[PDB]
Amino acid sequence: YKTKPTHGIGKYKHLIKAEEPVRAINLGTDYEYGVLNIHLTAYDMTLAESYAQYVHNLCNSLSIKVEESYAMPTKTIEVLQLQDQGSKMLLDSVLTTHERVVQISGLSATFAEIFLEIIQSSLPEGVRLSVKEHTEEDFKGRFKARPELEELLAKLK
Amino acid sequence: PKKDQEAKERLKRKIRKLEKATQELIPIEDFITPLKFLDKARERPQVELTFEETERRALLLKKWSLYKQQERKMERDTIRAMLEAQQEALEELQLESPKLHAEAIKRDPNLFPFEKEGPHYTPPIPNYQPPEGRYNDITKVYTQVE
Amino acid sequence: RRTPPLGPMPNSDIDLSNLERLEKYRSFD
Amino acid sequence: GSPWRLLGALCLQRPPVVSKPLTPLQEEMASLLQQIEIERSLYSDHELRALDENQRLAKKKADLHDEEDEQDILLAQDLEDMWEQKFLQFKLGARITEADEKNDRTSLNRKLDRNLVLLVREKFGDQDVWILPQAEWQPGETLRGTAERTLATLSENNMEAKFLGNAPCGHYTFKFPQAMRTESNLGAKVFFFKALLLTGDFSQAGNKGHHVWVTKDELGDYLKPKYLAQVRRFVSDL
Amino acid sequence: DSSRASLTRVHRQAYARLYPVLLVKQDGSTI
RNA sequence: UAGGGAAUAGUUUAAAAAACAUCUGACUCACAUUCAGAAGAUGGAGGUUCAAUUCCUCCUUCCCUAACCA
Repeated sequence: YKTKPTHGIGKYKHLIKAEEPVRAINLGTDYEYGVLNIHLTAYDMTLAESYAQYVHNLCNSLSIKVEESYAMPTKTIEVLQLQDQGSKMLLDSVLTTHERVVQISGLSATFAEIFLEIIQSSLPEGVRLSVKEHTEEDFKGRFKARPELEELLAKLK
Repeated sequence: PKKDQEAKERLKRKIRKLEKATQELIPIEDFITPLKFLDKARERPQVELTFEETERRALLLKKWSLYKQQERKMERDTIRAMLEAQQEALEELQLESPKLHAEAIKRDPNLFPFEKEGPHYTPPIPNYQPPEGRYNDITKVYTQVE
Repeated sequence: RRTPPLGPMPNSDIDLSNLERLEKYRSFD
Repeated sequence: GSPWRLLGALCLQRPPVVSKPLTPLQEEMASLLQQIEIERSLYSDHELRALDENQRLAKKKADLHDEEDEQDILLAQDLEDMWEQKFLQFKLGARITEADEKNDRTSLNRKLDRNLVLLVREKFGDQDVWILPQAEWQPGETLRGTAERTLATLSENNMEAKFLGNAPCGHYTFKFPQAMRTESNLGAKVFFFKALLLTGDFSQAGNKGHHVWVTKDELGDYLKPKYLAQVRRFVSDL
Repeated sequence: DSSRASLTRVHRQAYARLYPVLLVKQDGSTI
């Protein structure tokens, strides 16, 4: 009851984060990096995932906020090979590139050195660590191509 | 114009409608299961493990847990030492010269993008001639309608 | 009208400035 | 100026070129993981083909004739033989190199599966002391430049190293001997900075008595115990 | 260490057997 | 002032078609007619619905009626 010293003892909504409904991306300050995209490309999916999983728990262990962990579409490259003493290039290998992303944010500037060292140290054989800064270009690259918008865009050109 | 300019303004309407439309996410072929795998003919016969096999696999996984504990132990000690080194160096630097400390704690704009390749199984051959060939990308192109 | 609490109120020692940083009871138990 | 002499050291490392061999415990687990994968996997294309062809042979032996006139000339079993022949003729690289047999400690081709640090032989007061390459800080310059300055003051080399950030991974302070210690030079304050040797190497003029690349396992015999102690906190063999 | 997160299995329900092979790159290095 | 109804290709009517206009061609010495092709719209914005030509609500717009008794 409001007039009582115990008023508000049942308050709880201030302890929760405000989740009241697209979303603006928050860039980092001058002493912390913004959203960072830890890409993990590889020819063996199991190795791409096993290391993406490893770095999620690693980030989780270091109290580094992991905004999102997602997979990028698979790229299928057909290795063609010139036949011996001939001309017709005959396919032999069909390789596939599996990329996995672990999106973090709030990495301290001074601590980024220690973190970057640990992750590169543990990199498996066959996997490429590409750590870049998150940008709208990367986010848009995960969405299907829209041919209609391109056709209408040509009219404006 | 009543028709030429009509279309010119209809473009803005199309842009607004399409821009406000939802964007579909490209599927990840890794997660989707092809229908050919559903065929039961592919299913291989299952062989029951012997008692000794099940006993040694259970004994191995036990060791694997204590092993992976040792790994994580050394990994935590390394990060600790590194953190302690920086913290002790930062303090004396600030007292010695606050002007350098201010710059030292700043972020490095050139640190990223940071790309690093993983080790290979065998090192490169100094003089190896790779065979001639071509790379043909066949990545399925997915198109969003509506 | 308000009466001040007679002692520490529940949940007062929780720093809500760094809400997103604080650990959570991810579990019921 | 300040009484202390600012110094910028470089903690250059070459990340391992090959993966480390699996230990006996890891070897058994890898064998089991492959074994489990087979048991939980569906018949592959090649495996399925092989089975089918073996059946056609029985329809071409016990049966009067096989109506399938599509008999694969190359069987799957036979096709595996061609693949196996290609591997035997091919020769891999040498994980264990010649520096191992000859114990060369001035090359970047030693301990391919380990991490190596750059040690340089300096002459300090008519005395040979092994330290991490360093340069003296200059007024009107950030401590990062001092680290980069060391690279430009090294013996003929095309070494290109990627620095990690801009923070001193460590420090080491020592007092000059009482003979030469003075009010203007109380001591020194070194600040180590890590970088990843990417491409390049020193020339062939003089590298024997100029520098060595150790793996942190022999770093003791060279570095001053005191120095060495303050040097093994940031350099991690892992 | 390049073995920390290297020992894996295929984590699926239905998948075709996969054989270990060495991919010889254009530089002679293998994985 | 207050209520109701109505915004569909450039046009006019349908429930996204049709006839015109336009564009391309054929026929003609040429044009028109004619013939054969082609493109061409749901007023804007805001929704829901398994799906919006009959549905919103608003804006913008045009119309229709009413505005009386002392």
